[PDB]
Amino acid sequence: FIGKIPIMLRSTYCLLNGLTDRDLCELNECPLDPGGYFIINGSEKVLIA
Amino acid sequence: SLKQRLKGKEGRVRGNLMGKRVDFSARTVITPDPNLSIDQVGVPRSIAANMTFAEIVTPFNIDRLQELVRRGNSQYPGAKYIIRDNGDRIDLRFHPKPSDLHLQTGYKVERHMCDGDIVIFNRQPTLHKMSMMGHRVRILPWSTFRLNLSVTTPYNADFDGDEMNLHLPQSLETRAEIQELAMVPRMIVTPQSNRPVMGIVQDTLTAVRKFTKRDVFLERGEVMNLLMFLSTWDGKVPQPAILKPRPLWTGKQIFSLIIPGHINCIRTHSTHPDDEDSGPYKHISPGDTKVVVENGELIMGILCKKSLGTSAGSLVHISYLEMGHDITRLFYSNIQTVINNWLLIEGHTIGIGDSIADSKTYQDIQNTIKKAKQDVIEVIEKAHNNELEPTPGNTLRQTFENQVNRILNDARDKTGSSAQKSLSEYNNFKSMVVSGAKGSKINISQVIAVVGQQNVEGKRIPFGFKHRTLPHFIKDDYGPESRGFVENSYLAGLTPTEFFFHAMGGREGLIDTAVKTAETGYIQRRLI
Amino acid sequence: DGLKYSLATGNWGDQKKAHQARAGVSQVLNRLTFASTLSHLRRLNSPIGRDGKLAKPRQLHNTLWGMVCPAETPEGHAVGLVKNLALMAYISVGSQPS
Amino acid sequence: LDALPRVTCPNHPDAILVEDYRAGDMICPECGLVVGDRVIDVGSEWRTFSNDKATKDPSRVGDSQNPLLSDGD
Amino acid sequence: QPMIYICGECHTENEIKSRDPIRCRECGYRIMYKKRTKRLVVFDAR
Amino acid sequence: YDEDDDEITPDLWQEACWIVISSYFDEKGLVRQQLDSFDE
Amino acid sequence: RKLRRQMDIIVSEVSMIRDIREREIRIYTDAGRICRPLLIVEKQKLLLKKRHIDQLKEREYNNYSWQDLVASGVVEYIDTLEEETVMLAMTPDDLQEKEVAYCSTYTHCEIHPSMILGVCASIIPFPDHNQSPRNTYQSAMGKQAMGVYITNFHVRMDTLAHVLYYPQKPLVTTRSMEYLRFRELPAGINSIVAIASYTGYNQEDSVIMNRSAVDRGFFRSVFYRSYKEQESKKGFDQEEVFEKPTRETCQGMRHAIYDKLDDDGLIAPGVRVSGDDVIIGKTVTLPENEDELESTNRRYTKRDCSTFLRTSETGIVDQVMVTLNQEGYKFCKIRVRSVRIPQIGDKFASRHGQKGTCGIQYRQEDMPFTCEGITPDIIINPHAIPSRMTIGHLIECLQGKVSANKGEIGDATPFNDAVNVQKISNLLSDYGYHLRGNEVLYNGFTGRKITSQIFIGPTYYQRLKHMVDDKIHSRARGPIQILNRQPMEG
Amino acid sequence: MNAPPAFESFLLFEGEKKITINKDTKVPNACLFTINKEDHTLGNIIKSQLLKDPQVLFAGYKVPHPLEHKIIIRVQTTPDYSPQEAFTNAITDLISELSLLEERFRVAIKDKQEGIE
Amino acid sequence: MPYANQPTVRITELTDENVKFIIENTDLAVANSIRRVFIAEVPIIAIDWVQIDANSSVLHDEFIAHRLGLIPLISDDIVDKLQYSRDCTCEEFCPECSVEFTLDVRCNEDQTRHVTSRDLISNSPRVIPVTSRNRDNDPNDYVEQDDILIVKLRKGQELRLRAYAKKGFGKEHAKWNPTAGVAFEYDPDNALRHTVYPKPEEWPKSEYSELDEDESQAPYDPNGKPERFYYNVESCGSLRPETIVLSALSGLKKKLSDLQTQLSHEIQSDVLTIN
Amino acid sequence: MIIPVRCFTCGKIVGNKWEAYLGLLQAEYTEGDALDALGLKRYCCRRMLLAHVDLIEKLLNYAPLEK
Ligand SMILES: [Mg+2]
Ligand SMILES: [Zn+2]
Ligand SMILES: [Zn+2]
Ligand SMILES: [Zn+2]
Ligand SMILES: [Zn+2]
Repeated sequence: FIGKIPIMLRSTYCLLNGLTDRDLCELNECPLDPGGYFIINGSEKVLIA
Repeated sequence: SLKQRLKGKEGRVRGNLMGKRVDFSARTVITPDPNLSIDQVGVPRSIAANMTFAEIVTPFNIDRLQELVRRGNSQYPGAKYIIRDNGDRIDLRFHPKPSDLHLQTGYKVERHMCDGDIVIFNRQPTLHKMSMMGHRVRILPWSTFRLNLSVTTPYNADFDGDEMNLHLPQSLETRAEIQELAMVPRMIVTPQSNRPVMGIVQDTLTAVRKFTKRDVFLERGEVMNLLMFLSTWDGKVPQPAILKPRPLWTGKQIFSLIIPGHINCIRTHSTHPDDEDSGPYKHISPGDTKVVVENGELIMGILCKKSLGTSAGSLVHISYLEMGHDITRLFYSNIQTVINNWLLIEGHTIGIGDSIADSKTYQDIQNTIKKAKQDVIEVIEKAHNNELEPTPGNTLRQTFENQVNRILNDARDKTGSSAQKSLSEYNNFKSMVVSGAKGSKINISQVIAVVGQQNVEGKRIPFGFKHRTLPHFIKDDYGPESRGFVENSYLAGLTPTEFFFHAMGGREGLIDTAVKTAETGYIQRRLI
Repeated sequence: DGLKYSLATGNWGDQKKAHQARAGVSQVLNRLTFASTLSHLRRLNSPIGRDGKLAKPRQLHNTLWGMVCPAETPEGHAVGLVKNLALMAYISVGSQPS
Repeated sequence: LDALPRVTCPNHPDAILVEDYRAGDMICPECGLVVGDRVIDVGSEWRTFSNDKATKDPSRVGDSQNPLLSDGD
Repeated sequence: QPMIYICGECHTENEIKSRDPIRCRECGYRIMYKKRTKRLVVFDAR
Repeated sequence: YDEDDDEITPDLWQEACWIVISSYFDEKGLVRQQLDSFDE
Repeated sequence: RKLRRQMDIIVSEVSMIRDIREREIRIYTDAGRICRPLLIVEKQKLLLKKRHIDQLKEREYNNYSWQDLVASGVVEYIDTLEEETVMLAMTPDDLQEKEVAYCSTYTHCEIHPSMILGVCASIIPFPDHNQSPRNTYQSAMGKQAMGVYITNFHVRMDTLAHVLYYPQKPLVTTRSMEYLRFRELPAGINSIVAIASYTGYNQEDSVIMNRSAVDRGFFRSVFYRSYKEQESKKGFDQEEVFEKPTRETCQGMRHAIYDKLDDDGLIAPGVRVSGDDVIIGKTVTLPENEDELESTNRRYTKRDCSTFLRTSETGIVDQVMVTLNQEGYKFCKIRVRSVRIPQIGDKFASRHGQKGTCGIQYRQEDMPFTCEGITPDIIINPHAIPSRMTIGHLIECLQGKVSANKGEIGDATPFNDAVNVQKISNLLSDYGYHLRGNEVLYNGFTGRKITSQIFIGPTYYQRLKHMVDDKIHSRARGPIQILNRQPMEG
Repeated sequence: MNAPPAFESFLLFEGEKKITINKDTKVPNACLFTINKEDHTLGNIIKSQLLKDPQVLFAGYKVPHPLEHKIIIRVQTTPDYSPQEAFTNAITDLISELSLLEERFRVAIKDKQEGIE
Repeated sequence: MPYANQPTVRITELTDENVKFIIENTDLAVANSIRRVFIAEVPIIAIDWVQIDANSSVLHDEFIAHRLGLIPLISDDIVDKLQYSRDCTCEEFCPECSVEFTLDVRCNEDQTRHVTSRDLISNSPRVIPVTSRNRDNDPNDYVEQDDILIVKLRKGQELRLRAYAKKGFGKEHAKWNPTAGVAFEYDPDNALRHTVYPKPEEWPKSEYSELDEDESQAPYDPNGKPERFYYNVESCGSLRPETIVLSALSGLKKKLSDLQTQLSHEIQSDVLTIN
Repeated sequence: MIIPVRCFTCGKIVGNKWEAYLGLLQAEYTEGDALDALGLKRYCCRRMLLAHVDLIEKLLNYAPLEK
């Protein structure tokens, strides 16, 4: 074990990607959210291009 | 470092000693309110109750003030504090029996603002001296500062959510000084350019020209209603311009009541109408378009920006020099009130209808566009043969670029002139342009006729790509559309190139606006 | 912590090698309205001197056609230095030239 | 006037003194009494700025340095 | 008197009436919710 | 099925094209730019 | 080119350009080039055929997709360097017209022109009848129009959130909005709007509003603010604790009442709070004994640092959550709900960036009514139109009128052959209205008709985050900066 | 909230007074009537009833500002017929005319409809 | 007084919801004000006080209180028996100035439940219920006749609250409206030119303009005045149309009478230039 | 989320007519006619019911068989 890497939401390593509309709705995470943003210390943090 | 703390902005001198934050201040959104005088401002009850003014107790006002102490703080027109001559300051919320706290001459009482205290009202960035002026507060419901619409102009306020700052002076010496010097009625004609710094605007400005037209007749019933709003009415209803079949007052006649029976303006008339330089003199059918005021009565001709507006030679300016600011004061409020209410029966609007014209006009315009486009091909054909012959003060490229620009400008101007003519009298769009309310001839040209050649940095669209402006065009195409001419009008939509080229030219306006505010702010500062 | 720090603060580098060259590359995702969130995820930024540099990198260059939204910048300060992709736009993730 | 950590009520000996934060004044419950040497958590004054540029915080005038793990600071 | 503390995602009370840890027994979640008061509140329909 | 020989009417009403465009967004994210880079 | 379209070279990641006047060919496979999809036209015809379209419709049960479409090699991704070299055609129409036109050499074709628009410029209807800076102004205001912003907002504790009660999907839509899920989650309301001067309370970028409409719930919204507070050991001899602070033991004595708190140390869901009430009672036991010798009495063992409400006049406590944070400490979030009813001073905008303040509101009685009695929900001042030239504002409106009568959602696609002026006006007359939108209006105060007919009809409007109660402010004495001895920032 | 309670739009206060009458000084036999806590609804119809009377020289009303429910009616009559009497007659006649409308309406309603209940 | 006309009425159409009529030989100001009264001054009963015991719906608390306010109430019973809350000697509320409503529902089934006016009941005797399914099964079925979906609930969610309906009127809050709307028109041929048409041929003739089936479009008359007003009031369901109009006329009559009694009181003391 | 009782603009109750509209469109495709059969004769009411979005259903969908 070498460190902890922040995960960008609903990318291939964020566990939400493998689930369908009903499953995300069951997890209490909105199906229509776009994702792609990091979550750090309780805040969703998005990078600017 | 110690030097840095001292330095510039937010430094001990400039950002702090020379300009500190102050106490006794209020700030909120603004909305328009025709019903206020000019030098009035409406203040929210919450803002009026929270802020305070120190009256000192005299033998002849003690009883009223004692009542004010008795109202406490829990209800609006009360008092915050009472200060003893000894130096003691006393709160009026904690003490269980304010009645036991008997007042006496020499105590100061800090009471809530009420209808009639004077404040400095202000909009930053404060560009000139008329941007910060004294007003009378007027306490009313809901939470914005409400201010008469004609005061927008010196301030540059556009109740699109602009803020204002309010400041309340505390002593009688600062109240007298503001009241005498800074007051809005004193601010009417500007020393910068010896003209009236505030004129009639927006609806009142459109509604008045429409009202002064000699086609308008009012029944006895509607004349009474307008007379009812007027403040300084004499009590005598003027002799109707038509006695029979039925009693009628003309628009100009009722307007002669709202001006102070003394102002004596001649000329100021210059609407487009009548003619340019000599037509009315070609025997003189009096005028139908030229204004005349005698003995404080509007004799003939309708009103606009030229008569009624900020122009140095107006009804408002001549009245100010002649009648004096307090009478000009009642004249501003009255003109809006009689004119807003009449508008209230009349109405004013603008639909798509005011922007559409007739079939013949479109065929004529399109035929005008087809001629100009053919001529540009003609210049290009002449240019490629190497027979154009450069103008004596340019290169061959510059002559071509000058020449096509001359033709494409000439084209827009012909079709533009054609639409203004093709329009009728009822087009509300023409009513807003002609009164001088908003917009211009070129605006009319753009919605209905044709938008024309977009620009950047003073020349046609650049070759962003190698020898092209967009990938959609052929290389080295010097025609109109490819170099950024917009053939259609905002009423008929734009093509994709035009939309994108229009977007380039709209941007140049955004960058200029952003930069300009900084350099002027700095150049101004160096001068003072 | 070194990555967690960079993402949280917005600063650049491990702090020892400066931070001012890539200031504000990281942000708290705005969510005022679904269009707002969706717009911030599609934001594009463009580096400058910081306080009044007027020149060509601020207006609408012709090559933007179809990449960057033609009409969508902040109304003040960075009035052309903040761009947005159009809709069809893409960004190549890169690949081995081999 | 060296005895007042808050017993400076001239008319009657005090039991409690209340802070009317919004008014910036020190008030005494059972008479009238301001004696306003207004501490408004004076600690609040450096933390006043926010809307002006910060993040990097140019206007900072002191690092916390965590003193409660160190004898020296 | 108890303070209920409705659990994360099983919503069996917690009777948390002491300084004890706010972990809900049986259910692994550890985020809470204080529950609506028995105290009445009035709303005008306006 | 397509054959480029028995076809005689290659035209098609470009109001059909939203079906092409929808298949773009329906497949691509609306915000792949972010996601593909982190996956890469 | 043949290999890249055959998939032997990675299409999205490889650009390939020839610059023939310098006789060199550069190829790029690096990251960070912006590229877009385009149709490949060959032999002066489309390479994409109707067979593919029917294959795309087939996907409701077929596995055929966009990636299959690219592999057919009928579309390519073209970056800006390569876009410098192509001969791009605007539409298949022009590509047909070429038999008379100047160019017959096209290589690529636009899949549709409105795609040159980014997300916010895509919510706005008929943008080309807008004078170009209006489109920039809306795209900004569009981020400030509050709405329901995700659907799971009931279990989120965003620091600050604004939700509208009754969003509605835009009566007149742009085709693009079908892919912004904007229909699923709207931003404003479909209002009944009139362009009239009225009693002139709406001069200069403001609006007259229907009070009965704000009353029937119109543009009514809820506002949530979330407060978080942490306990923290934060030192060797400091303790923070949630408790009910008392003047018998604690040191803070802030006149704010502590009576509303629960025994735990923070208030429970449903209680009403105001601009003085304490939401959470935290205290900091600090010296402990370092004042040696009977320095007990009261207000000694511990200081107060609890979190209250200066903020605003506020509303009702929605939710209180006790949990623990990343550090392990006991941590709280408390959400406070308020219901904002549109009032003089709030800011709104139509989709053309016709932003504006509310100048006054009138009950249904006063508003000028039509034959039916449809009293406007908003009156925008006519003068906002001519200098600003958002004619699109009028076109959206006229189109929205036809949609309401037909009951069919319209279509504000910015580039089509729908000759919008003549065609819509013809449809609108057929429904039995004046063909160009005017309606004979009556005066609410005296019952007399308004002498000019008023252009009246529906338009999508937006409520903004800038509510007026948030921005109001005032001072009298108050806090002093003793490092400077002047008033506070704001 | 800075806004007033909604009932404040019509409800008279314990200290305020429902009507006040003050004489003019500009012209003879003229009067000005102030009605407090009222709207265009009362004001507009009474103004019209006074104009109908041929012994009224002038009659009119306005509300000075919409946020402060108050109306004023200025009336002027011939120097032999008080504006107070005209104001009284105009109201009483209007009540009578409304009552006739009311009576005629119910009878019209009766006639031919068994669905009036 | 010699100048009062002879205000005549004619009723064209009457249904459960509409009342369509013409008033003739009266003044425009009477017409406008009688219309203003139909919206603002007609009293009615509506929910006005709501207290929520337990609310677990997926909709927040004031949202529910709001929806409850707006439901119409069958005030077929003379709302005059029910006095205004301000006037009544009682502390806060009572049966003599209030009606009481109560709602208690929970979703025990696995399928989604709808909350509607049938579940909301008047503790007060059945004479003042909600508008849905009371006096009639009604042969014109509104499939569910649910009046309004107040909210939706799922397994485990519940809603328990109380509500107090009171008399109030339209110029206070929109809920106290007896009208869904009111049509109003006068002089449909524009004989009086109170509106001025540019290109008069593009205007569609109105339902009453047919008297001049002629395509000539608006014959002028300069000695005309307003005459013959056309109304069409439509009820919201809270009160039968003719009963709203009669209550409006009488209430307005009480209102003027009050102004007379105040005016008489002014001249009860000092004559105040009465003659 | 969830139809507004009574149309903002006019006053006509419009929750009484909601589910019937959705039912009728599921049965019969003629949305203009469906609004007419429902009785919303006028376009303010027609935009109300026509352009409303039922967001409540995504909310009911959440796991929350608990809150
Ligand atoms: Mg402005
Ligand atoms: Zn004391
Ligand atoms: Zn659990
Ligand atoms: Zn009672
Ligand atoms: Zn409606």
